Amino acid sequence: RLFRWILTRVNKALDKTKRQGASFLGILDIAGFEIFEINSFEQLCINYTNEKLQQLFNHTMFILEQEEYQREGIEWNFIDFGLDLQPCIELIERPT
Amino acid sequence: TIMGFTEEEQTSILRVVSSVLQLGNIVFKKERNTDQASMPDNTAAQKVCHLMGINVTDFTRSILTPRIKVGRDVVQKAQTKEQADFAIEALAKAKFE
Amino acid sequence: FCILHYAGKVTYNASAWLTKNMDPLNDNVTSLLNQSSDKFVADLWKDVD
Amino acid sequence: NPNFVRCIIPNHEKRAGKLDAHLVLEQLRCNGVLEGIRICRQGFPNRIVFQEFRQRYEILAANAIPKGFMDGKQACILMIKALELDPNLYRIGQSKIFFRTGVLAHLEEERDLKITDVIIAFQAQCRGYLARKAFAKRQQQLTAM
Amino acid sequence: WSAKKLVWVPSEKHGFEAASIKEEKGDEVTVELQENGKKVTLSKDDIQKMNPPKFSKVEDMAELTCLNEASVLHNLRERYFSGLIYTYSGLFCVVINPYKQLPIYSEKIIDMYKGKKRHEMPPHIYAIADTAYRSMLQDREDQSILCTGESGAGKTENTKKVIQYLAVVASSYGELEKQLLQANPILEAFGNAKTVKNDNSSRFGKFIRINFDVTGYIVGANIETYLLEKSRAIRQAKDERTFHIFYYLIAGASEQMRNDLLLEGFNNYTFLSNGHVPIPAQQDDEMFQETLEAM
Amino acid sequence: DFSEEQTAEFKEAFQLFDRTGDGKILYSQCGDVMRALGQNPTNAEVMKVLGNPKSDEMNLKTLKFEQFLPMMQTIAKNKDQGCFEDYVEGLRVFDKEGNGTVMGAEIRHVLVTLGEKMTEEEVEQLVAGHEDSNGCINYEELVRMVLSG
Ligand SMILES: Nc1ncnc2c1ncn2[C@@H]1O[C@H](COP(=O)(O)OP(=O)(O)O)[C@@H](O)[C@H]1O
Ligand SMILES: [Mg+2]
Repeated sequence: RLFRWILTRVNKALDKTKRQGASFLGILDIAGFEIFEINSFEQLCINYTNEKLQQLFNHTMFILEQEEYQREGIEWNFIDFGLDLQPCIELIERPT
Repeated sequence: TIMGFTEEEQTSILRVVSSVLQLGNIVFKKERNTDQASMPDNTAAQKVCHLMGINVTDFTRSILTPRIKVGRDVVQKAQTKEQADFAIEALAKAKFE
Repeated sequence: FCILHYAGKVTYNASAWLTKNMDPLNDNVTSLLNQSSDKFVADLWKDVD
Repeated sequence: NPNFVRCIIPNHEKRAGKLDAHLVLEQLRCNGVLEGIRICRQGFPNRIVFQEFRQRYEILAANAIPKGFMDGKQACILMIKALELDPNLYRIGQSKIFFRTGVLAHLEEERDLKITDVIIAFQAQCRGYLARKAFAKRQQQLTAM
Repeated sequence: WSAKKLVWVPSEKHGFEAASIKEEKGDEVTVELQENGKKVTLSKDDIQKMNPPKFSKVEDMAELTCLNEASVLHNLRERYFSGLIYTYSGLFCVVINPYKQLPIYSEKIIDMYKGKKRHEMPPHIYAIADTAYRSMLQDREDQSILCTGESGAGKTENTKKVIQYLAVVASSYGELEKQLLQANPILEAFGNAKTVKNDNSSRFGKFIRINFDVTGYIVGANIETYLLEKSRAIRQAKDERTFHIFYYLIAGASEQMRNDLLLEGFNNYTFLSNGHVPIPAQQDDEMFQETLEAM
Repeated sequence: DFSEEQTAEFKEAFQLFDRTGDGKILYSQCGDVMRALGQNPTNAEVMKVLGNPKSDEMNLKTLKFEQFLPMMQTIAKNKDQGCFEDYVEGLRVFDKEGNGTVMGAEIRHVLVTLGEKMTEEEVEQLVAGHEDSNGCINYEELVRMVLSG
């Protein structure tokens, strides 16, 4: 709760005028991934997030670039990439 | 002239009426895959954009598919033929009035 | 909507009357024309609206 | 339009210098940067709309077509003729342009080489104007004297 | 020639090492390492050929001919040996942990990177940062920077460099930029920890989006964190030193507050029990004095 | 050569530059004054005319009227005569605004960065000659006034 209050305080410190619509650009820094002997659930979630974003990068790059290649479809043929780990990360939770 | 109008204002009025009459020359077509419109020929687009002297590429992207200031996020939504037309006559009526 | 007017019965028709009534507009193009090259074409939209 | 910058760790000793190859080898193998190398070798990494390409790169054309207010795609075809490239270097799309790496840098090199003569010619014109003004000043000073 | 007689084959001192092409019998060849003159047999076609030895320190690995790896490793280690840390691949960049200090963040270089083409100067993270703004302005909107790596290494310095560079570019006299910059020390010193892999840590996922205008200048910002490791506090073990806040506010304050408070020594604390002397970072005057001035 | 009125103008200019003795003619002097006399291009003329890169002494460089004339008529054939189209196109490419909001700063940058270079003296005579307001010209009036010699 003290950390929450201090982060809200620094927010209000940076709470200058909030205009809307002009432009923006985002920057993200995730926590790292480590393999240590004794781990709780939170570090497992962090590692799952890292694997999730790596899969996001791979799928984004390959699948999306190839789908625009078909979308214009001037002169192109299907190419093989593979490297998909979505079934591995799906095992986290699905009550179905 | 008798009312006290310089000739340049009359030329500007003629420019406005020329723009509103030339505005309807825009022709759109389907994208063959989705509801997105297609704009293959910008002849009339270039003429009219130069008539108001604004950036056509920004104008073209906005008119063909505008970005909505919905407040949630920044999103541009695909439109249809009827939406583009409705915008065309809305602009025409606003200009004339 | 056939009703008896001043002179006689008249014939009406619904053709998206609400659409004509609201008369939507695009803010993006309206904001674009807020700043234009020619003075008069700006005057068509220089007023706050 | 995301952009990525990766990082690698060279050792477990937590010191500086004298790294070990196989650790970073495994790191790059799992990261799959080699797949990005394959796609950059094969795939086309540049997409440009027709109009901005038409306006931005016109000095090298050296043939200013005056048929304004029409023929955007025809202007693109004329620029392709002005580029005299082999069929593999270009693949015109419905609304974008497909190229391969290296053509863009060549374009900026050509245009930066081209603009030099124009700017130095304008500079020489300004020098001539200043020379004429100075000569007129000296002449009027002499006649006043 | 026609084989270079030094094609890379897998080794143990390095991942791959050269091989001398000689008499071959059914792909079985007893190649010798020209660097060692040790004839070793080989049957598998594990040839990793090289480009001719004239492309020293290739700016981008696209002029090559064979898509091998040992030559790639050779280029990477050549760049590493000379401090050229910002090598990049096709459409993205890769770095290695320097563990050293270089004066590459000079303001003159910042000015020299101001608005140039990608192929004009040697690659550097400031060049990407500056290219980002022009990329945002040339198209409609929505630029983004994403970075990702094993554990925490550089997961923070590059973001700091980006923030500093954008603050330098941010202009129209810099008090708001100074506040935005000093915000990171506050959260960092209030959030850093000590870990076996790195005594510099980050107990959360940090995200930020700058807010621009038509000119592209800062108007405001907002930061949202994600799941600080709450359990770190009570548990304690080797290198499991909880947080710098306690370790440097145990004594980093006036004696008057010591009398007012109920602070204890490194042994009297029932909760705290370890030797915190492996702290070669600073002398903890900064942590409270500079934090107070920043606040 | 044309009729003798150009020779008379050359003689009166010869009287006009009488510093350090009227008799001896300096290539630095004649080039500049003849640029004032309707010869805009002078960059390549330092090497094309002299045929010698020896530009050491500004005091005694041997140029005489007798050989100064035929060289001038050979140069008078108008080796190159540019026209305003390329100039205005290059300025518009150089123009980052299209109307003339703030031109002085980048004009100074390009002039101090250009190969032939301009010292700041040219910078203060820039503000004169109708170029007083901050970008009052959209690169057509300045073209007309510079093309007046
Ligand atoms: N780009 C860099 N330049 C210089 N030093 C760095 C860089 N990245 C990391 N370091 C050093 O490595 C340590 C860890 O930093 P970093 O990886 O950014 O944070 P974290 O370890 O929490 O991810 C820091 O103490 C810093 O001195
Ligand atoms: Mg970190």
